[PDB]
Amino acid sequence: LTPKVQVYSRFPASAGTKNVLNCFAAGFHPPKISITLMKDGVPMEGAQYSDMSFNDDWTFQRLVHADFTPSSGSTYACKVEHETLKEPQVYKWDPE
Amino acid sequence: YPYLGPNTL
Amino acid sequence: ELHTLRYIRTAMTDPGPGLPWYVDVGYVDGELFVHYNSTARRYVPRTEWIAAKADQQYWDGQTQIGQGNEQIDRENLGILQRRYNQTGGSHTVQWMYGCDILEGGPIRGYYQMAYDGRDFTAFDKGTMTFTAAVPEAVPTKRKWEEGDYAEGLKQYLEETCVEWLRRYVEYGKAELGRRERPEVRVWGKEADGILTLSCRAHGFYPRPIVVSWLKDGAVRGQDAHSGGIVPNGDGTYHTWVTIDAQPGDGDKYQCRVEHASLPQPGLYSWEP
Repeated sequence: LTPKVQVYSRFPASAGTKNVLNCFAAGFHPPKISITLMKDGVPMEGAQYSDMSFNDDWTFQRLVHADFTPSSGSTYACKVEHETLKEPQVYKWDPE
Repeated sequence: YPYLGPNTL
Repeated sequence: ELHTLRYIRTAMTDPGPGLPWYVDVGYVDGELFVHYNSTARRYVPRTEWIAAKADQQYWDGQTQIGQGNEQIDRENLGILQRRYNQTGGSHTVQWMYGCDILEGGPIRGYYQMAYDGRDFTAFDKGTMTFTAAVPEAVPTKRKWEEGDYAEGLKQYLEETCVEWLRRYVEYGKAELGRRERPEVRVWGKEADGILTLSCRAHGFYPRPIVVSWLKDGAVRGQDAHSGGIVPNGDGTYHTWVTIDAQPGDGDKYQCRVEHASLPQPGLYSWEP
């Protein structure tokens, strides 16, 4: 099954303020998935790959998050590579 | 607290 | 009232590059508190209360089960490969067992399994028999019935599971019983002649929250798009809804947020 991905921030998108960007894919199979958060087409420094799990209907879900500071002009997005998708899909972070 | 085993399939 | 304990495993043939093949995880009241890994080979705490209020013999005894639980799943993976007559590839074994309690006493008790994203077996506690969902799981049904593991599971689900659960709730009573308030922000943008408003609750606890759009003081569940409730890194939850509307009609719409933390449901309007 194809993953349903959603990019979002932990706190309100205030420019130049500490925040945590989150990428949450869910509802996919098999569990082998490569989720990466990118800043202007470049993977974000640090990062923190959280624990994976699956729901009642045996379908997987993974959370990935990284502490950062959102600057103005810089574009943020979450790249996702899965066996079902054929070609990688990029999900864009819409601030505000 | 988890449950050990019980055995293989 | 309602407290739930759930343990979950995931044994994989092809987990990925630099990732563990086997992982065993536990959940109390829909919150991650205990974790095990194939690389680390030891159980570790995720929450503060379980880490603070637990002795070494608890972890050491639990680790011995985890190292055990890892070993059978290695054997299992190989067993299904030969039973299905498969050369290899991306296969996965899933386990899902837990117990629910209401006002002290137990209500539900389950012990299930799935192979390659499809149900394999399930322990029916009432009839005292395992069910074979797939023709390839019929041998396992005969194996697990001859050797009465069903007596062992009933002992675990009703007595063992419940006694530990009552203790876990008592440890994290404050951290499970807490309430956090959602930081809500309303925003809208022009797409292609159509205004698309969006309500976004950020950090809140517990999980179940009701967020909806109100046109002229009336709930509009048409044209509304929701992405469900999604988790955060620090043991809290997040949700998001959006509504397609006519341009100019900004003051008509209102985001109502109903949550356990809030006594009165707070309304929010778009004002820049």
